Amino acid sequence: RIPLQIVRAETELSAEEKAFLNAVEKGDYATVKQALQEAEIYYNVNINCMDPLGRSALLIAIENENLEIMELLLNHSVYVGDALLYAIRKEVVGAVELLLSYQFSEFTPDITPIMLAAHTNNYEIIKLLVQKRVTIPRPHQIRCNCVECVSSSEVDSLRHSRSRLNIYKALASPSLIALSSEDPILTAFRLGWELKELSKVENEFKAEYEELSQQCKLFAKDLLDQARSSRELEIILNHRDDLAKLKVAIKYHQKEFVAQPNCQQLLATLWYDGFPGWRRKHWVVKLLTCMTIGFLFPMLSIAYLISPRSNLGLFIKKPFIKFICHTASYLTFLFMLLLASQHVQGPPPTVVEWMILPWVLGFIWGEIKEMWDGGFTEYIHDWWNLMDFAMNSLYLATISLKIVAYVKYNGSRPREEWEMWHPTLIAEALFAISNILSSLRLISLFTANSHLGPLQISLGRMLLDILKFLFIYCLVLLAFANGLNQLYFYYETRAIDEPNNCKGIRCEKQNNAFSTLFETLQSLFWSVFGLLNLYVTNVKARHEFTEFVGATMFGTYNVISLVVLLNMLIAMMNNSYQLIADHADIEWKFARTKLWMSYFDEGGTLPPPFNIISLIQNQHYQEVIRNLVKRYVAAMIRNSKTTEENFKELKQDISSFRYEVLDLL
Amino acid sequence: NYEIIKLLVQKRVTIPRPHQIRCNCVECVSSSEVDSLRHSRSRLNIYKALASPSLIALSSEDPILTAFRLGWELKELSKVENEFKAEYEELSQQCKLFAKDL
Amino acid sequence: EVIRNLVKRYVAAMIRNSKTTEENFKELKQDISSFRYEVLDLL
Amino acid sequence: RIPLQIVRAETELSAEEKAFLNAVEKGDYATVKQALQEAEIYYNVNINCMDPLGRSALLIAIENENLEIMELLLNHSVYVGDALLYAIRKEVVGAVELLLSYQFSEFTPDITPIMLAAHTNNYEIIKLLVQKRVTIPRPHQIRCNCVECVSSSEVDSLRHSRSRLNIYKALASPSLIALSSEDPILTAFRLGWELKELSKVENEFKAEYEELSQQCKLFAKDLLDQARSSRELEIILNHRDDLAKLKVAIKYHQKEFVAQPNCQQLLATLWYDGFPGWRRKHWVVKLLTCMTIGFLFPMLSIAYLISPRSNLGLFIKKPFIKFICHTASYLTFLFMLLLASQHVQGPPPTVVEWMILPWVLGFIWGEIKEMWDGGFTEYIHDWWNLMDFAMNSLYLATISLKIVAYVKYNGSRPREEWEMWHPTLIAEALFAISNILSSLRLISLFTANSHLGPLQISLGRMLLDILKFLFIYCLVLLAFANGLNQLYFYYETRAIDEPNNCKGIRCEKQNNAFSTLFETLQSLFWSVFGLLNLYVTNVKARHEFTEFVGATMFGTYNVISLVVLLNMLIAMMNNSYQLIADHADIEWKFARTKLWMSYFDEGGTLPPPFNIISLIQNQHYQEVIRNLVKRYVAAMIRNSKTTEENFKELKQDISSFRYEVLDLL
Amino acid sequence: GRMLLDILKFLFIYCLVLLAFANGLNQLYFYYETRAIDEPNNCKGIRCEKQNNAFSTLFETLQSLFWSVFGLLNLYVTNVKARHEFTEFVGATMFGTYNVISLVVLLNMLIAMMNNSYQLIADHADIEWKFARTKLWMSYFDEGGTLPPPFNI
Ligand SMILES: CCCCCCCCCCCCCCCCCCCC(=O)O[C@H](COC(=O)CCCCCCCCCCCCCC)COP(=O)(O)OCCN
Ligand SMILES: CCCCCCCCCCCCCCCCCCCC(=O)O[C@H](COC(=O)CCCCCCCCCCCCCC)COP(=O)(O)OCCN
Ligand SMILES: CCCC/C=C/CCCCCCCC(=O)OC[C@H](CO)OC(=O)CCCCCCC/C=C\CCCCC
Ligand SMILES: CCCC/C=C/CCCCCCCC(=O)OC[C@H](CO)OC(=O)CCCCCCC/C=C\CCCCC
Ligand SMILES: CCCC/C=C/CCCCCCCC(=O)OC[C@H](CO)OC(=O)CCCCCCC/C=C\CCCCC
Ligand SMILES: CC(C)CCC[C@@H](C)[C@H]1CC[C@H]2[C@@H]3CC=C4C[C@@H](OC(=O)CCC(=O)O)CC[C@]4(C)[C@H]3CC[C@]12C
Ligand SMILES: CC(C)CCC[C@@H](C)[C@H]1CC[C@H]2[C@@H]3CC=C4C[C@@H](OC(=O)CCC(=O)O)CC[C@]4(C)[C@H]3CC[C@]12C
Ligand SMILES: Nc1nc2ccc(OC(F)(F)F)cc2s1
Ligand SMILES: Nc1nc2ccc(OC(F)(F)F)cc2s1
Ligand SMILES: [Ca+2]
Ligand SMILES: [Ca+2]
Ligand SMILES: [Zn+2]
Ligand SMILES: [Zn+2]
Ligand SMILES: [Zn+2]
Repeated sequence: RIPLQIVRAETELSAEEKAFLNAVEKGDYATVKQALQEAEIYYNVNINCMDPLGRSALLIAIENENLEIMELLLNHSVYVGDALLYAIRKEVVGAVELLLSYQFSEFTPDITPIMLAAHTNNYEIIKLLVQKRVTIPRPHQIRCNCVECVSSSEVDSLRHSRSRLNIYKALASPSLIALSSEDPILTAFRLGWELKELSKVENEFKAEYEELSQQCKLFAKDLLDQARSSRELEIILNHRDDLAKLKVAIKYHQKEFVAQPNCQQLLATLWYDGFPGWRRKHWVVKLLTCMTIGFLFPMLSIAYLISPRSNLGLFIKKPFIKFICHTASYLTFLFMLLLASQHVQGPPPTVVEWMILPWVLGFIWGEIKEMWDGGFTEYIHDWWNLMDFAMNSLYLATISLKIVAYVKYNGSRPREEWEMWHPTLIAEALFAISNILSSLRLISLFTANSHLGPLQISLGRMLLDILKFLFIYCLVLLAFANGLNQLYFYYETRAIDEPNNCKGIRCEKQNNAFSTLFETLQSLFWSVFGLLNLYVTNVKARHEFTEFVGATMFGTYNVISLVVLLNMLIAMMNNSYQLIADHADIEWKFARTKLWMSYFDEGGTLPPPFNIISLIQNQHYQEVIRNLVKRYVAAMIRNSKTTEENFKELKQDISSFRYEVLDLL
Repeated sequence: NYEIIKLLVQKRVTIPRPHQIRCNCVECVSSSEVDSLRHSRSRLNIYKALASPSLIALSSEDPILTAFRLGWELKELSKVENEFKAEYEELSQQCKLFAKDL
Repeated sequence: EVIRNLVKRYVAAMIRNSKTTEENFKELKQDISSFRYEVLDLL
Repeated sequence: RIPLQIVRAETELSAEEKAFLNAVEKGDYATVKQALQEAEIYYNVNINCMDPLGRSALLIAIENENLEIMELLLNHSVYVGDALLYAIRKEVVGAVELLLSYQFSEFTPDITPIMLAAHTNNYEIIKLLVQKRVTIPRPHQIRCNCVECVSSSEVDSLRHSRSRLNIYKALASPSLIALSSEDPILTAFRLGWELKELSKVENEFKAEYEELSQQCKLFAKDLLDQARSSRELEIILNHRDDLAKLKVAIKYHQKEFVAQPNCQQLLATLWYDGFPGWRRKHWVVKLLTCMTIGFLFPMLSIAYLISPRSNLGLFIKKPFIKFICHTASYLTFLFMLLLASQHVQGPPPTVVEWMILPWVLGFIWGEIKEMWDGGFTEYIHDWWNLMDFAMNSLYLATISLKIVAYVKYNGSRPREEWEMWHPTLIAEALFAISNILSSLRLISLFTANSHLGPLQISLGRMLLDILKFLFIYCLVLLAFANGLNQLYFYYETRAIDEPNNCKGIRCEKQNNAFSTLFETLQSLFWSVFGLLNLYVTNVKARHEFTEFVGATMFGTYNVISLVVLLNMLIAMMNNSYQLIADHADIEWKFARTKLWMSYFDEGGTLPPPFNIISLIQNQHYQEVIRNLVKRYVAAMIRNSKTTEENFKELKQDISSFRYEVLDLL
Repeated sequence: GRMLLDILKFLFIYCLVLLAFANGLNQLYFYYETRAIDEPNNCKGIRCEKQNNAFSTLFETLQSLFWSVFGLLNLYVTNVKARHEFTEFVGATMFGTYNVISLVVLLNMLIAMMNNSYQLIADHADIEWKFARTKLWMSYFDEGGTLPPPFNI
């Protein structure tokens, strides 16, 4: 048998205290009033006694929404400490107004009435508290190093972290931002950004800061959703602290705000400046119009160069037209690259190369102009710039090596006897790599398309899982390469001994697969695709044990890399894709908005190679914001209106009515 | 709500007729240029009203054919209207389900 | 006539399905309080 | 503008009829009574008038659970047609008892009060109706061909199908089976089986019959769940209309009933007859005990043969011991098969073959004994028997060909010059195929294991999707084989012309890949695994267009079969596996129960090759069933107890109370 | 790590299939075993430039069936010097059935299992990781083992 008792004993209530608490719970006003009046004379009942759950009479009255018994207890001067917090958490308006006019706790000591009200996100109570003079402490910098912060962190890390989280929960309240905020949209943007930064910094409590940031983002999107006319939307998006506020939203990665339907509709009307009815057109009509504009891109560029003020001069400044012209220019560049492959050491550039050169110069000039104008952080935040930098550097190296070979060689020697590191060979290799990168650069244009955009977003996301798997794969590969090279480096053979004077795995009969570490890495790589034959694990000597051990290392590597690792990669990608699919549209619309806005600026109008040849505004914004806040508050109250405590309140009301009727009769 | 809809249709009430999906009259382009948000909202509200299963149950000679053609038109609008695509899709699906339930 | 029968049946079925929120509890509290005030005034 | 009017007009209510219906809705008893009394004298209000929703006064009273107004309307003789159906569907006890003591409809004409009550599955109302003399029509056979069935089907298929579904919904009611059923468990078993058969037959309404069958299965499982002692469970499982009822449940594929925890616990206690504490033992102890019993299987078999009544004679009749002995016997058979491969035309059988022969004879004798004892349908329902039949036939063919080669050949001729269809070669090929099948037969033992059982169930399920994909793959394969053979059959070359006198794709240099249809099918098969080289699409003639077209056919086949079809197969399997995973345990426990019960019988005790050398019972069952039904009814009522109409009823009660108080005051 | 359990579970069924087909192929082909001298380069087995004797012995048969999983076993190893076209066809059919099972059926079933298991684990991945990292951190809280090798000796 297990004896069961009370390990942590407490002070039990008396019979009368239990009867009085039961009367308070049942809502019988008459008996509670009689007990309160008798306690003043006889002092037999402690009006501040708790219950087995820790609640006092005032807490019971608050929990039952019994304003009459609550006020009766307040008129008899019961202990009221922290009762305001329970009233605020219960989200009962009568209790807060009753207590505002005047031990164990469920609330941490740093919780204040206004902070708790902001946590509940209850507009009525928050407004009641902000009607007075209340303040919320300002959190320090995310990476602050002042004496107070480090002292509080060292004295009590848990308390300090809890207090910071409570403050940020209060500040991120949509109702508290609706009131007491000059610019709710900008406040939500910057607060969400700061919460995301805190989530990055705070390894723990990461989920809570992430959800607070998401809540701020949704509040900004919902404020934008309350706009009822295009005039209001234009006023909001163009406000300066054009499309200034839209650019600010893009800076803070407010994807839901940017992808809002009305914002996208306005952006689309700006995108198709020339064509008023592009929305309602057939596929063939759109394709023919695009082909015509693309084929006429050089004419539009020349017209802009000569006279910008004409039917053709300013026709290229339209964003969709500019995008078409730039795309057509790049397509012609790629076509010339393809044509460029249809004994002189350092030959002069051909006609195709002479035509290619201005495009390369234009690419370099455009990149450096973007660096000079936009800045450094903006330039780096665009990943494509990395590929653009690689392409430009490879092209510059190609030109340099071509010049070197032109001014250092004159004779015409057959390529068979050229040096391995001859400048022409290196130049051609670099040019071929640049061609690959240039053709691959077309991926970034998938953003412009409805069917290819979200797919590109998804594949981008899956590249992160692929990179994560790359580390473990490379560790395994290096391990087995070390083992195989250690086993086989004794049997290295000269190229002369080979049947065709060819050494390595790129010969018709593969050999010396594991003789050197570099060759071993290549062999293990090519075995992933099955291009390494099994006889490479064989040696001329009759060392059958060595051959078997090498074959077993090779087989274990195959099993791991193919059966285990590749399938695990499929499972990871399969799962990651499923996660991303829900957000694919929002993510795509954000990326497409960035692409569209990149064509709104005056700079960079000409594609290569042609590029080398306040008070009233605030007032309007304030009135629009006031309307938006009213609409949002009404809508969210309606949504919340449209628990066991409700049934408890219903029972309390019925019992109070019953006791009143019974007493009256 | 069938009761309230019936109460209002007991009187002489009308709902404006939406223009063609690819209409190019002066009124449509004028309203689109003056206020695109208001025009799009009004069109969506009208189609939400018309696609109501209760409003099709009353005030419709052939509820099945009305639901068929209204769902088709809503699907076409969903194709044309790049934004608000989800709302037109769900209105079309609602009309299809109403026909199936009839 | 077949369509009339179908519409009657569909309306009845959908009303039944809908019949089979916080505002409901607010309405219940409102009814109870109105009854309480009427009784208190009468007595 | 769209004019909106009432296309299907109706008869509007008068002002007084609307006021009276509003009074009924609000529950004001006094005004409704006054209106009813005034209608008798002045005839100004139609007491049977509908509302805009079609409800009359009685229907409104029923829907609000207002028994007083309901009884008042009944005392004034209002129209009552189909009101009982609305009362039953509302599941209100007072309304049913009120109406039992005494146009458009929401219920089809075939619905009767008892049928609707069974549909609601409400025990109180069903009991109230069964207290009288009520009957439900008996549905005909699933494949009945009488005159009435075909006449009703041809006259009105919709009405007939609806009536049949309504009848089966009534009969499959757990409450209606709890009452009015001699044996609820057997009734649920056979009714679920019949509903599953109807679901197969009825292509439409398949989902409804499937869910009715599942509901019956769950009712049987829940009745078994109410057992409170091992005596009750034994009485239930052993009842005969041992473990008779468990065998009946297995026959009707009642997987949830068989897999119930207490049933599995009892079966486990029967399974480990010899070892009382096998449940609590270490892995090493269990493994050592299994190895010992398995190594001693011949001793146990001989002991059973000599004296069945001894410590060793009857030790093999225990189910787990018998399973271990049979498994060890099969393992030794496979070990001898492996050993059997460590110039005489038709040689005499070796020592290993002489040892193998009695095992084969034992397998054949055991199969024919199972066929003779169990029956034909039971023999066929076991899929493994198909593989057993194939193994036995291949072994018999092997023995026959060995005999033929022994009695038709005496000389010792080298195998190089033997005929292609020499009896010894065919015998060896058949024996090798039999060895493959025999070793593969061990899959069926995965059921016995906790970790391998559910996995085998899942792979079995995935074999159905693989078979489904097999049809489309074979269609594609046949199509492309026809095309490639048509293109290439002109360039067929003789084997002499080949470099090594080898023709076909199994040569070191593959050739004639598509010369014949049979060879083309094999080539397309082996290209799935990449074993067909690309040069087989080349011909000696300089027909570069023909070669290119053949290479394009081959490439399109590769793209389809590998990129498209194989990935689609992965998606199907991936999805099917996810479906099965939830039911994997129940399915596995059913299969393991079948395996365990197969070792409960006296017949087949000896493994190969040693096999070739009532009123009181019903009363007890009835009392146990009565207790189970009481417990199940109480439990399901509790579960149901633990909608907008509830709030409507609350408002109705409050308003009725308010009107009564106001009238009294 | 979690997916390694599903891989181990699949290992048993794969090994059963592999052993079955190795027994069958070795039984069929062990009559045509040839000496290493008869080979073109005095090399016997599947690790030669021209593969041979793929199924002559059980050990070699197991290795051949293993390497066919990665496609490194050529199809001509199912050919014999004698003109026993029926034997060659039966051996090629055993080899093809093994390929179909192990690659089309078993490998895809393994992908489905891993795919499902990964989805199960993903929810608990963080808690599980933090437990493991806590164990790693606590292993460095003790005085013993402060010096890493070779300074610990
Ligand atoms: C010694 C001999 C060597 C011989 C080598 C010969 C072959 C060379 C060919 C190498 C191939 C490189 C492949 C790069 C292709 C990148 C394609 C990614 C496209 C994609 O779906 O994701 C987008 C990637 O954009 C991006 O982030 C930018 C994409 C490119 C970034 C990386 C640049 C690749 C090239 C780097 C140098 C290579 C030199 C070659 C030697 C989305 O992402 P998002 O930008 O919208 O992100 C959002 C906010 N973060
Ligand atoms: C001309 C030359 C030819 C040369 C050929 C050489 C190679 C021959 C080798 C062929 C390989 C056959 C593979 C069969 C393996 C079946 C394994 C299935 C195991 C599995 O997971 O599913 C179980 C299958 O049981 C079952 O349903 C029974 C499994 C076996 C049924 C099919 C029998 C296979 C053999 C048929 C004849 C083959 C002759 C070979 C020429 C579960 O299912 P469950 O029973 O619990 O179901 C429950 C109620 N339905
Ligand atoms: C990330 C860490 C993962 C750890 C996983 C480890 C698994 C290692 C297994 C290495 C398994 C490596 C097996 C292997 O080298 O043969 C080749 C060697 C040399 O020719 O031959 C032998 O080792 C002799 C035995 C041949 C039978 C191989 C048994 C096959 C077992 C599993 C195959 C699985 C295939 C799946 C379809
Ligand atoms: C079930 C029905 C499914 C229908 C699907 C049809 C797709 C058919 C495509 C056939 C695609 C067949 C392409 C093909 O024979 O080359 C080989 C031929 C002959 O040597 O060469 C050529 O045809 C010349 C063009 C070579 C470029 C091939 C372009 C590749 C296009 C797609 C490859 C996809 C690979 C995926 C990673
Ligand atoms: C775990 C148990 C699973 C049981 C599954 C069994 C399936 C066994 C099928 C064996 C299928 C084995 C087919 C096969 O040996 O050819 C090779 C043989 C010998 O060269 O050639 C022939 O058998 C002659 C017929 C060639 C046509 C093959 C038909 C292809 C059928 C299915 C291919 C599926 C590929 C999927 C993309
Ligand atoms: C696919 C193979 C044959 C290579 C062909 C190279 C190019 C000819 C293709 C590859 C990607 C294509 C681009 C993919 C993305 C788009 C977006 C597309 O924009 C739209 O979808 C219209 C709506 C809009 O953007 O306003 C304009 C065509 C374009 C540039 C495509 C132009 C033709 C491109 C460059
Ligand atoms: C796996 C490779 C190396 C082939 C080896 C062949 C056999 C030696 C293996 C293959 C499958 C194994 C069987 C798989 C299933 C079981 C169930 C197992 O039963 C239990 O799990 C104990 C609990 C119980 O069944 O009561 C008894 C061992 C046995 C027969 C195993 C015995 C050993 C077997 C036959
Ligand atoms: N260095 C480079 N900057 C750019 C910007 C746009 C572009 O067109 C494309 F179609 F590739 F996206 C090509 C390039 S290359
Ligand atoms: N023809 C055959 N009937 C049976 C029944 C059980 C058995 O043991 C195994 F371990 F394979 F399941 C083998 C066989 S073979
Ligand atoms: Ca750039
Ligand atoms: Ca059997
Ligand atoms: Zn600080
Ligand atoms: Zn118009
Ligand atoms: Zn009949």
